[PDB]
Amino acid sequence: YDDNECPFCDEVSKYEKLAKIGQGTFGEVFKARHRKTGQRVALKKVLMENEKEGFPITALREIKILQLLKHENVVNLIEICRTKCKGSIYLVFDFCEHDLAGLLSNVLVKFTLSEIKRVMQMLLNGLFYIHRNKILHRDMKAANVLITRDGVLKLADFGLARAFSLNPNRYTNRVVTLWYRPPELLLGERDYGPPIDLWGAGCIMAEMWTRSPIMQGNTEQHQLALISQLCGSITPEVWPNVDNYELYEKLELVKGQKRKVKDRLAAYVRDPYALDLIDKLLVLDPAQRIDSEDALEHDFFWSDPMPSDLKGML
Amino acid sequence: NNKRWYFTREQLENSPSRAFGVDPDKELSYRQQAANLLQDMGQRLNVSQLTINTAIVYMHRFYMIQSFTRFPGNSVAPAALFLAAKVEGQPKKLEHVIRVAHTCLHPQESLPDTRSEAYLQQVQDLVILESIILQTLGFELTIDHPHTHVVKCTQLVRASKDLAQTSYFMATNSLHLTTFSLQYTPPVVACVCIHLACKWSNWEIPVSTDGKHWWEYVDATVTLELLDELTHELLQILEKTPNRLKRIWNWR
Ligand SMILES: CC(=O)N[C@@H]1CCC[C@H](C(=O)Nc2cc(-c3cnn4c3CC(C)(C)C4)c(Cl)cn2)C1
Repeated sequence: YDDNECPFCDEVSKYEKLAKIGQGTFGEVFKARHRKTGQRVALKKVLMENEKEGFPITALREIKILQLLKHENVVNLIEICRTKCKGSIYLVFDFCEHDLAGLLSNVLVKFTLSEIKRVMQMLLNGLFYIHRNKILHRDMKAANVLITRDGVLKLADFGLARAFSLNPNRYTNRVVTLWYRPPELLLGERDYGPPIDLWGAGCIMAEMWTRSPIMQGNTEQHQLALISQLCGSITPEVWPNVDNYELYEKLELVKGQKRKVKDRLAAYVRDPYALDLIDKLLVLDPAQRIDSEDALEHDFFWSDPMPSDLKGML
Repeated sequence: NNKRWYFTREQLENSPSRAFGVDPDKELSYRQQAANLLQDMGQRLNVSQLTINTAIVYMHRFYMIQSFTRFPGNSVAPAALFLAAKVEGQPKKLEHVIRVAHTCLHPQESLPDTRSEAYLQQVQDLVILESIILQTLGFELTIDHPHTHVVKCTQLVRASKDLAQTSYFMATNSLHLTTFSLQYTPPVVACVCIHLACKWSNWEIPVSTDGKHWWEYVDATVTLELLDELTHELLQILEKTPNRLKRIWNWR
């Protein structure tokens, strides 16, 4: 209240705003510099649009999750800062120099098979951790995967993440960006789990060679169609019990499509193991889709050339 | 930090409120009144005891930083509970919390018109105060209660429903009546509660085959000397609390 003691909440003024780095799909993210040490950080402002119920419950959730998740492959919340009418709140994270979407959209950037192996390894290890801690990321995409100047991958943007549990769960279906959204969600599933993040891992893995999102739908129907043109068609034979809320109840799906995952990517990938793992990630039935644990065990991470450190690039 | 919200008795003596001339015993009463208001409102709002307990820890911690002279309990309690209900996933609407806080504090008064400037202001006062709480606590809102550890222990001791239920009662009342939450870790406070419940019920937990006392399996730091010191403190405040001990009194 203008002149109130606040030992554990520092004013954001301690950091110097250098550049906006979130204008596309997200709210207010800034690259900033600690005014005394020079430490680079990222400042995410907590948005107060239609916040009629005080401090956003959504932000309380994200903060709770960020405080819980402490791992080499998960972004690190340093602290929460205030700003001394009305006054804002910022989430302060250690800055990461690159993002997978950026490196992939850069023709000059080039990955060896060894480094692609490493990227996937860190990503899947991050996912294993978060899931082990009963958290679903729910927003898997190249742009949400960051890489430090030292080649350490971090899962970022937990704003849509949520805790999950073990009669049925009614989690939100308004989850995951369309291109990365798994079949389950597109078919209206609300009792989903960690396999949603793995489908997203699959899309990203394939993107490491194609350099472009493999399935770029415009609507849920277009997305479902695109998925069918790649993974074969949604069949109770392929996906036991798929025939339950749609499949026939409108959502006009294909019927003749046959799996072309390995054929369509055969060009770009070439490595047998990489193609096999992608095939096991982009599985229709969430229950038959490989988990992070088994994916990490896959021969792709345990055959030559073995995973190597990131120097490509710089 | 690990010791951020744990204080020595000297640190508890030199509190923010003490700096503005509030006697130690007066400050303890201000804390007990706030915990009672939180319990009263919480019951009416139909939130869990867990939510109420979380709001009580917020209050306790809040007043290790702020003074009762600047922030009255009757203003902080509704904001603390509004926050705790959101944190603990039982969100209650702002208008709702305001209506309940008002009836608890002014039974004979009538809630202002939800269109009045006086009502619009008290809505804003809550929001402002929730924000001051978040910042005082430095956004560390995840609370470990000792009830978690009591359940663990009362099973790993094979206690009657009765013994376990008496222990939970001790745990809840230790939040209302003491500052143990600002001094001892929840596993330690849990040991204090189980110990007192046993003394009250004339229950004796037998020594393990190894020669280890039950509490050694709960917290390595814990000593019988401390347990007896703390159970005595808790029992004395409980004897001072009318009708509280009646709740656990075996009349047979
Ligand atoms: C101007 C400049 O140097 N541009 C660089 C271009 C490459 C990527 C780099 C970056 O994005 N770095 C970053 C972002 C975050 C963060 C926090 N919230 N979200 C993100 C990005 C987001 C879009 C996922 C939303 C964090 Cl925590 C750390 N480092 C910024």
